[PDB]
Amino acid sequence: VRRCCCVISGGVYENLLFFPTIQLIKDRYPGVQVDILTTERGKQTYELNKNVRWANVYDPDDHWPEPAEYTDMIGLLKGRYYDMVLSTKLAGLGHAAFLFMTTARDRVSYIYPNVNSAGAGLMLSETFTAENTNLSELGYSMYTQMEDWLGRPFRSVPRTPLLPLRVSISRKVKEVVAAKYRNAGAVTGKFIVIHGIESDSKASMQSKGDADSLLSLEKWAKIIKGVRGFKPVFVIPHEKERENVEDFVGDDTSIVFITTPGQLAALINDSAGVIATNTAAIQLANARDKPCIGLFSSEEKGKLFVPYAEEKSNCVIIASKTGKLADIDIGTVKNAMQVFE
Amino acid sequence: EFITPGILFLYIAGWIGWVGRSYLIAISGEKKPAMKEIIIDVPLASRIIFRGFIWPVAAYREFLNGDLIAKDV
Amino acid sequence: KPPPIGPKRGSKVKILRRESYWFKNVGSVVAVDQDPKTRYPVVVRFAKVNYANISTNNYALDEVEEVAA
Amino acid sequence: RATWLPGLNPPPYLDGNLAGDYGFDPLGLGEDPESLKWYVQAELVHSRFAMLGVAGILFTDLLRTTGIRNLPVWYEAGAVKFDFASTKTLIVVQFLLMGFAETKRYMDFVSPGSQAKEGSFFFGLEAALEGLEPGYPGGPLLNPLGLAKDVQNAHDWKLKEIKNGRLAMMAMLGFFVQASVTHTGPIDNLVEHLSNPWHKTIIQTL
Amino acid sequence: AHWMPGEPRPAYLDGSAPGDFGFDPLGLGEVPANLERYKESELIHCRWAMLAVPGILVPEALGYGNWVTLPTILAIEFLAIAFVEHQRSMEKDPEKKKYPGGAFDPLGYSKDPKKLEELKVKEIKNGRLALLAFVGFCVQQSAYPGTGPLENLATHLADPWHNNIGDIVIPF
Amino acid sequence: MRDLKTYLSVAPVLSTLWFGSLAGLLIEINRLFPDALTFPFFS
Ligand code: CLA
Ligand SMILES: CC1=C(/C=C/C(C)=C/C=C/C(C)=C\C=C\C=C(C)\C=C\C=C(C)\C=C\C2=C(C)CCCC2(C)C)C(C)(C)CCC1
Repeated sequence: VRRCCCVISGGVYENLLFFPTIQLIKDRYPGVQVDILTTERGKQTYELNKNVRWANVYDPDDHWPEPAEYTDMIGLLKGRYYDMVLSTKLAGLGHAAFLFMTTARDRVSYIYPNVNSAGAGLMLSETFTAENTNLSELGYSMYTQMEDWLGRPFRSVPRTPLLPLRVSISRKVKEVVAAKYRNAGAVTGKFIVIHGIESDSKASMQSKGDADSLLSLEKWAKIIKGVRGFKPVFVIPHEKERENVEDFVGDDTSIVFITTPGQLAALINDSAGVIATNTAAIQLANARDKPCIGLFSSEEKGKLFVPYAEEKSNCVIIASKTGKLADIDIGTVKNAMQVFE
Repeated sequence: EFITPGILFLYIAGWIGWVGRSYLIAISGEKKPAMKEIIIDVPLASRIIFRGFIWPVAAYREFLNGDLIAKDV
Repeated sequence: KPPPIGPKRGSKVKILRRESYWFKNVGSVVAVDQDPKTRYPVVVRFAKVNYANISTNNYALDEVEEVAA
Repeated sequence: RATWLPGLNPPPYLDGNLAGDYGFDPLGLGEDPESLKWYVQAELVHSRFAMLGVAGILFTDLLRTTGIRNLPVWYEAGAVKFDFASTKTLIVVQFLLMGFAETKRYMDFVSPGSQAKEGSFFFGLEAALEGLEPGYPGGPLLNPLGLAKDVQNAHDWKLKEIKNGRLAMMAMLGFFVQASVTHTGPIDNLVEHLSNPWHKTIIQTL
Repeated sequence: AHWMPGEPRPAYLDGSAPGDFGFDPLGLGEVPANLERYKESELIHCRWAMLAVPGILVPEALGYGNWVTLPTILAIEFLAIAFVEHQRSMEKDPEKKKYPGGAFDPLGYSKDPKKLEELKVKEIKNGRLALLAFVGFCVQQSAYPGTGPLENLATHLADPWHNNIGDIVIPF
Repeated sequence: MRDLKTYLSVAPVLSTLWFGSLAGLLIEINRLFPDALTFPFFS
C-alpha cells in the first residue's frame, strides 16, 4: 500500500493506544501516508505521532450524521484514493457500505458479535469479530487481531510491537506547557503530575469501557496529605475544578489546566512522577520512561489496561482491593516514595 | 342456541373454578387452612375474584408450566 | 449408631407404605426412636388427619423417603 | 418509580428492567417468569401489528373522508375483489409467508441462536437472523437503518415503542367497538365528536 | 440437517441415519425396534410411490388416461406380489432389509460407502418428495373429481393467483 | 368489629350474601331481559 486510512473511534484513549498499530503499519510497508478519520478529541492526540498525514474529525459513531457531511467525507476518502481502510469502528453493514464506497483495495473493520454486523463480509477483506461490543473494555491491547493480520508471516517477521506507545512531543508544545507549569511553582525536572480528578468533563481521557475510573477529591485529599510534597502539579479537565481543588486540598497546591493530550504528554515529559488513574496519562507516562504508579479500580482491569508493568520496571501498579475505586491510600504512598527517588 | 351461550357458560364456570382453586392455593400455606374455608378471607378472595377473568390464558400457562396439574410427590 | 439413624427432626418425608392413609403424601418427621430394636421408629406428623382423626403415625426407615425439597 | 396507580407497590416479579413496566399486573399473569417472557414477546408483536393497523386505518380514512382516494371503510374493506389475485389465494399465501416468519420468530424465542447457524437456508441469508435479543431481532433485514444498534441500553426507544403500541392496541379496540355500534369510520366519529362534543359520545347513542 | 432449525432433536435420531432430520414430534420412533421397522417401511413406501408417480404423469402427458376384469387380474397380481413381499419378509438383517444389495444392486453404485450414504440420502429425499406427490395426486383427484395432475399444473400455470388450493380449503 | 366481620365472612353468611346478590342479579336480568332462549347478538 501507499495510502491508508484509519476510521478509528472512541476519543482520546482508544486513539492513543492505536499508535503501535500505526508504527506497525509504517514498519510493514516502507512509505505510507497514513490518514485518520476519527472523532473529536481524537485529532488532538495526533500531534504525538510523527507518522501520519491528515487526521480529520468525523465522529464515526454518530449513526445519523449530516448527509452533507456524510457525503462529503465519503467523497473525500474517494478523492484521497486509499488502498486500505483499517476501521476498528466495530460496525457491520451500513458502515461496511461506508468503507466500501471508498475506492479501497483492502477494506478492514471490526464486526459485532451481534446482528448489526451481517452482510459486512461482502464488503470487507477482513472481518475481525470483537468482544463485549464496548471495545475499550477489552483493555490495553484491543487490536491483537489487527496487529496479527497486518504483517502476517508472508515474507518476514510480523514485528507487532516496536516498544509500544512511543509518543513524541515537539518543541512548540514543550515551550507552551513549560510556560504553563512555570506559571505554577514547578521546576522543569522536579514535579509530579496527576491527571486524576473527579469531574464531569470529556477531557478526562478515560476509556469507553471504564465507568468509575476517576478518583475523588477528599480521597485525593487523603492521598495528598499522606504524601510528601515533591511539587505535585494538579491537572484539571475544566476550570470549574480549579476552585474546587483549591477548596479541598489547599491554595498552595499548584493546578495546571490541561485538556490537550499533546500538552498532557509535554507535561509528562518534564515530570518525575505520575499518580495517574486509568486515563491517557498512564500510557503517556509509560511513553518516554516516566515512573508511573497507575491507580485503578480493579486488579484485573489494571492487568487488562497494563499488561506490561513487569516490563518498564517503574510503573508499579496499584489498584483497589474491592472494585468501585476505593484503595488503601497507604502502600501506594510507600512505593511512590520508593520509585520516585 | 348452544355454542355462544356455551362459551358464555364455560367462561363463567372456569372463572368460578379458577378463583376457587387460586384461593385454595392461597390459603394452602396457612397454619390451619381449613378455617379459611369456613371463614372466607374476603380480602384475599376479592383480590382473586377478578383474577378468574383471565382464566383461559392463566390456566393454559399453568398447564404448560406444569402448575395446573399437581405432581404426585 | 448413637448418632441419628433416620431423618432429621423436621425433615419433610414421603410415605412409601401402601396401606397408610398418607400414601404418596408428604409428612414432617417429629421424632426418630434411636433404639436399634424398634421396627417403626419414624414418628411423622402430617398436616391432614386420617379417617380416625389422627395426624401422626410411626413408620419404618424403608417405608419412608425424604423429598428433594 | 411511577407504577400505573399510586398507593400500590409494583409486583416483585416485575420491576425496572423491562420495556415500559409501570407495574400493572393485578391479575397475576406475569407471576411465572417464563410466562412473562412469552407475554412480553406477545405484547411486542401485538403492539406492532396494532400500530400497523392504526396507521393503515387512519391513513386510509384520511384519504377517504377528505376525498383524496376512494378507499373503502375499514369495516367493509375485506370483500374488495382484486383483479390480479383472489382473497382465497391471499389467505393461503399469507398463511405460507407469515408461517415462515412467525415460526422462525418462535424458534428463535425458544432457541435464540437458531435461524442463523446450520442448514437454516433463507436465500443464503443465515446472518440477518442473529436475533441479538428476544422480541428485538435486529440485523440488516429487520432494522436496515439500525436506530438502536444496542438494545439493552436502548430503553428510551423500546419504551417509546411499547407505549405507542399499547396506545395503538387500545385505539384498535376503539376501531373494533366504535365502528360496530356506530357503523362509521374512526375519522367520521372524531369529526362527529369535534362538532358537538357534549352531544356525540358513546352514551349519546341512546 | 434439521426439519425445523431450532427444535431440539430427540435422542434416538441425530443425523447418523440416512435421511435423519429430527422429525418425530409425535414420538412414534421412540423405541429402536419400531424405528427400524419404520425406516424399512418408509423405504418401501418411498420406492412404491416413486414407481407410481412416473406411472401417473407419463400416461397423462401422452395417453391422458387419468389413472382411472377383477377375478383374473386380481389373482395374477396377488400371486406375483405376495411371493416377492414374503420373500422380502424372510430377511432378518435390517440393513439388508432396507438395502439388500447383491442381486438387487447392479451397476456398482454400492461399491463406495460414502457415495452409498449420499445415495441413500438421495433415495430417501426423492422418496419423501414422491410420497407427498402421490398424496397430492389422491387429494387433488378427491377435490377435483375428473382432472389430471398435469392438467392441474396447466390449470395453475394458466392463472396461478386465481386457481390454487384456496378454493377448497375455506368456505367463503 | 373485627369479629363481626369474621362472622360475616363465615361460609353460610357469606354464601347467603353472595347468593342473594347473585339472585338479585339474575332476577333483574330476567325482568329486564325476560323470556330468553337464544343469544341474538351477533347471531
Ligand atoms: C340446567 C338446566 C337448565 C337450563 C339449561 C336452563 C336454562 C334456562 N332457563 Mg331454566 N330452570 C331450570 C334449569 C335449567 N334452565 C330449573 C331447575 C328451574 C327451576 C328452578 C328453572 C326455571 C326457570 C324459569 C322459571 C325460567 C328459566 C329460564 C331459563 C333461561 C334463562 C336465560 C337467562 O335469563 O339468562 C340470561 C343470562 C344470565 C342471567 C347470566 C348473566 C351473567 C352475567 C351478566 C355475567 C356475564 C358477563 C361477563 C362479564 C362476561 C362477558 C364477556 C367479557 C367481559 C369477557 C334458559 C333457557 C327463564 C326463561 O326465559 O326461560 C326461557 C325463565 O323464565 N328457567
Ligand atoms: C363442539 C361442540 C360439540 C362437541 C364437542 C366435544 C366432543 C368436545 C370434547 C371435549 C373433550 C374431549 C375435552 C376433554 C378435556 C380433558 C381434560 C383432561 C381437561 C382438563 C381440564 C382441566 C384440568 C381444567 C381445570 C380448570 C379450569 C381451567 C376451569 C376451572 C378451574 C379448573 C382448575 C377446574 C357438540 C357438537 C356436541 C355441540 C356443539 C359444541
